[PDB]
Amino acid sequence: KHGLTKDMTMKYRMEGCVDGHKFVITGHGNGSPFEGKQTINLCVVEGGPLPFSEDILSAVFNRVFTDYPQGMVDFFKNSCPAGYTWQRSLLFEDGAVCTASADITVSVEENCFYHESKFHGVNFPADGPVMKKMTINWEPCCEKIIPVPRQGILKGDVAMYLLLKDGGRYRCQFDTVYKAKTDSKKMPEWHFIQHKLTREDRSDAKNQKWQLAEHSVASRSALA
Amino acid sequence: LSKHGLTKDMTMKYRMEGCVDGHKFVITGHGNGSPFEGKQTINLCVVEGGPLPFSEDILSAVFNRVFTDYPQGMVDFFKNSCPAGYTWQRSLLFEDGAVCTASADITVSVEENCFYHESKFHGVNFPADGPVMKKMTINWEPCCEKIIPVPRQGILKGDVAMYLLLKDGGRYRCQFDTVYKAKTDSKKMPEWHFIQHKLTREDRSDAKNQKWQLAEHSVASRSALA
Amino acid sequence: KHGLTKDMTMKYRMEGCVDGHKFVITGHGNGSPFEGKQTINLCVVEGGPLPFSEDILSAVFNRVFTDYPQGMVDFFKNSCPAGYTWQRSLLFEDGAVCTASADITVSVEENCFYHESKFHGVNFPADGPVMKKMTINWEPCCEKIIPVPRQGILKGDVAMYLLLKDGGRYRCQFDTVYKAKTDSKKMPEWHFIQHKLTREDRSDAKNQKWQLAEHSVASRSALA
Amino acid sequence: LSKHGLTKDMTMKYRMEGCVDGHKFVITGHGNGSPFEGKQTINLCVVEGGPLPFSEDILSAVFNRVFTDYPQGMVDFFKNSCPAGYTWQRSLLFEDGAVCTASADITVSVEENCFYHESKFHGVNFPADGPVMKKMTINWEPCCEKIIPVPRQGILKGDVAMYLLLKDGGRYRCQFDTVYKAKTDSKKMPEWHFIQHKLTREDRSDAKNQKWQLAEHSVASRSALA
Repeated sequence: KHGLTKDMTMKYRMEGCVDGHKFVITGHGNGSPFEGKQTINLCVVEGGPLPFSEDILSAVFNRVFTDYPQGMVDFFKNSCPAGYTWQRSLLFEDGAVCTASADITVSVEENCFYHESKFHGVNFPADGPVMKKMTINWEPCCEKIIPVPRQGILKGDVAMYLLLKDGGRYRCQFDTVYKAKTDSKKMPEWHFIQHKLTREDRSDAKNQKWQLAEHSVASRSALA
Repeated sequence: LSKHGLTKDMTMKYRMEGCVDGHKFVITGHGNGSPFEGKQTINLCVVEGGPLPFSEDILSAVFNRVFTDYPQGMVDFFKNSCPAGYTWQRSLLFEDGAVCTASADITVSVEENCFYHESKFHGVNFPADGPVMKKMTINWEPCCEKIIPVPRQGILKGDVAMYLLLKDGGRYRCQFDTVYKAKTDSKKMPEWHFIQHKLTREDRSDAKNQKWQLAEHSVASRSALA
Repeated sequence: KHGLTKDMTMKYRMEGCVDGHKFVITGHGNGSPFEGKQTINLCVVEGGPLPFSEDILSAVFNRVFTDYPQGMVDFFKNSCPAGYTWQRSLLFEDGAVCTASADITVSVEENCFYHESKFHGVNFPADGPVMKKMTINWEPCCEKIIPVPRQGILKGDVAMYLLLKDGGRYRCQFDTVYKAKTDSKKMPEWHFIQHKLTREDRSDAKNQKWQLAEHSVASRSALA
Repeated sequence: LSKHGLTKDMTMKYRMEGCVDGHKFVITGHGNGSPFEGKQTINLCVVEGGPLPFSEDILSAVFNRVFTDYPQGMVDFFKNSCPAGYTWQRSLLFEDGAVCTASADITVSVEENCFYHESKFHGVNFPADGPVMKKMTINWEPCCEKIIPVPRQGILKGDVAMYLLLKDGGRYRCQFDTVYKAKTDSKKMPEWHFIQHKLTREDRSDAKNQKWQLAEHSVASRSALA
């Protein structure tokens, strides 16, 4: 129901700019919304190769792909098929700052998600891990999701870590606001979503490209 | 297995010396709990400087990760450090610019089956019109703290964005960053993990003293994703 | 010299997005680079009226307009006529985050500045002063300017305040990186720039528009 | 005009109690300066807990805005509070996540022509490999602090992004946020303004004690733009 089926496809377009370097990424995906599982295949269409680590972009590419237990309000599935939008700041530990946003829609006819995104990054230091391309993946995490009932929005809060080639970690604070396109009659209570997001490089002579895989699962506090 | 010097049911004694915006105070107390269950109850009294002009909830998380239920198969850094115990240091950055520093030293007296917990707390710049100075805070919301090993140094770091829930139904955010150190060298270090916590306060003050009870339940876990 | 004259003109284009609301601003200006004085006339061409305070945008519209004392290296005038670029994060006290960047060029032939800018803002609270349009002006300030000699860039650091209708103030941290297009042989030592920037609303039935005026003056520490 | 209880040339005495990552210490000292010139020299000795395992520069700005040259025509909040004096509270957020809180109480003994300065300092989470624990800091760079009145409450707030300059020619940032309170009610409040500061340290330690001299020159100003 909700324009959703067990197995679905996705189409992506991101327009971005990081320290003045413009780029465009397009892509396609498949996954299973009720399992909170997705696979995403991206290609740098303009501005490639990227002079910064592509890992900074990965979490911009849809909380409809979350496994919500029975009994928990699913704000994101409830927003479908019209969809939902989000806005996020990324505050990195070395003073780099990004802003990101996206618009998610379901084409029922087509059993497809259309995802349009924007990304703006400033002040990545020249010899930092993003510009030296020393990143490998984000570490799995636990995001806290908070309702703001008076406004019909959710906020998310997670302290993320990007794992580095030498074994270190590079921290980034994510702060997100999530809004349905049509204000739903039901709001969840606060909860967690755990996430694991991985990148596999698929780049060839012609184009820079890669595959992301995500698994996300919502839960309540484990303490009675 | 006995080597930690711990038992199923134990007691604790507390002393805290603090200062929040120039107001000096001393808190003492006693507790009981079950360290392998990650459960404790703590009874505190303001023995100098009472009544406090700021919300006592800013203090609550100062009062012992030996009281965490660690699943088998995870390395328990804290109980591994017993009975000598461990120390920690924490920054608290509140959303309205207030800042606190806190530190503590935990030791086990095996003969008394009792923890000795000594702490220090300094806070600055709580706005006169905010929830701490207006005593509008009711409880910390239950949370999920990330714990990260620093194998180079044999310490752990913890990171958690905490929220105090307010009388009016609002929420007030505070970022905790903590460094956890054993008093002697862990042969073993954990992988990164989570600790979920739930910490509650019930006021027990009367005409003689400002007093309150805390209760904590804390449980460690790994990522739920394969 | 440097493609500069005492009296010059400017042309502006900004493409922006703040909490998903797209907009385009164009404009024209006149001022005097050596006096650090400029007047800027802006019009919201797409996306108007703006649903957020326009004051958040004002400091995106050129450090060529700084009065540098004799004896102090002028990184910005030295970059002319090719120009300079900059990237900035704006961290507001209520969790709102913006990223901004711009590209400045001098048309010598035309005695004109071409200024192209981008602005992305997320997470302005609905009942905050930006969305309630409770702002009047930025308070004059003192920015610290620091050289990074190994890289040929400058960083700037200023804690800004937006004055509110009720008499309050709303703080925003500015962190900027400034880069010449052609790496200059000379770098300044650290210094201050003081700035005063004002807005006058010029809006009519057809379009939202306003005028900015800036005066900026560089100095060294006043302590021997 | 005499009402402040100050004179052209005055002395000071200091005591600081502190703790940085569990290392306790006490510093005492003496000073001389000229409060209307905004100039002072301060001589400090580590009397308990020495030698310090962290850079003493993290402490320097703990040691009195009565020592500011205010131009005529500006309201001098600090000298207006004399001779009773004033108090302050400050957060120090360093760029590598270390956090300090500091507070002090300044009083004038008019009979001794001497300031009594009592302070407290708590710091946490300096990385073992950073410049503070490696003693790589040489001096704070001269700065420009914004001072803002809060007329509702009769306090001032100050805001300054400070940088410690390192042996290697690098720089290490620290955000200072301070609240300044007079001990009794200012009939008068300043408009917002700037204070430019220059604070220097020269080590004077020997085989017996860790000791150093600070010197400060601080001058208030208004915006330079019409």
